[PDB]
Amino acid sequence: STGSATTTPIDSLDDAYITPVQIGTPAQTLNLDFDTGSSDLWVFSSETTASEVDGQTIYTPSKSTTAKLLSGATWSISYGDGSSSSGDVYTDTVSVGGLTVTGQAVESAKKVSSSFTEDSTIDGLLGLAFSTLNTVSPTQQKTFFDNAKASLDSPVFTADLGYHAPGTYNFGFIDTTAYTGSITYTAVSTKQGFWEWTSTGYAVGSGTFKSTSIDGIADTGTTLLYLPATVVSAYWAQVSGAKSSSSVGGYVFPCSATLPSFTFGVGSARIVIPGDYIDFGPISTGSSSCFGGIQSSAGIGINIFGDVALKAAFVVFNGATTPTLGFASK
Ligand SMILES: Cc1nc(N)sc1Cc1ccc(C#N)cc1
Repeated sequence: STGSATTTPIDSLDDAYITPVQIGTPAQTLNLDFDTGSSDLWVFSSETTASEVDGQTIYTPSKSTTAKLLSGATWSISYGDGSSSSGDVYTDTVSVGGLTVTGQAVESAKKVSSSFTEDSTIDGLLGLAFSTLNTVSPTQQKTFFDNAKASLDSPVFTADLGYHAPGTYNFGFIDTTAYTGSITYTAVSTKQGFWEWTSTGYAVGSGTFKSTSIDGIADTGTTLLYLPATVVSAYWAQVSGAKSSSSVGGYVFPCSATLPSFTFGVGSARIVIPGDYIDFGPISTGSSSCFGGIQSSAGIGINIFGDVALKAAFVVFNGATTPTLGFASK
């Protein structure tokens, strides 16, 4: 089997991407944030504290004839931005782009933190990291991909995120028309439960490539590109007037600047992030100071190839017995 679904930026900055997901019988379609950095499929629901729902579409398990409460199971997750959610667990039928899993754990939120409430465009998350990170207790549950994988034509999914544009998540096949050149595959460590890999280095604009190992994670659920302080300093030094602002929480730059590209290495291959992908717009409405899309990972303890990087590539998440990651230009 295969599935294919369009993924859409939630806003004009590409802060996150939503993909429609059918849950239950009859289907309840929710727009979920596919997150290769976590491993829980959780949704706003009829059980979510009413004051914490503000415009999201909710899953109502009592209206799904295939929903079954998973006895005694709860979940609770925290994300790197300080946000969180928690609740109970149903199993139900879940379909993405024509690919159907029965018995998928659907984590129904009883509580969500303010950032989720305040974002009406995201109805929940669909985790695509390794199932070892799933938070359901006392019996950990499998991700949608893990449940689907044996049925897929090939045990893979691909992320083709758009810059200010629609994109695609495919399951079970590689669309060879969706990229240029070849896909370069690189080794993955699952030791932290992530799609963790080692980039071979970077370049800033038209500058010389610096060969250096940068271990980080391919994370569709993180907006920005978080890299070591030395690398990030080298990037922003090429932007006149850019500064690291303690009050804002990272590098900012004059909105009138033209940003250089940023290149990262995948083996001998190179993925070029155009400068405008690094512009996250005014720090507050009407400001002429803009937020940068490349930020230091020093405070977070891991490098993160988030959407800024991934949307410059066609990315293969290869879930073969030994997982690998593939990157192609597009
Ligand atoms: C921080 C984080 N990192 C992940 N890999 S998920 C996640 C939680 C999250 C989900 C949606 C949005 C938006 N808009 C922002 C943060």
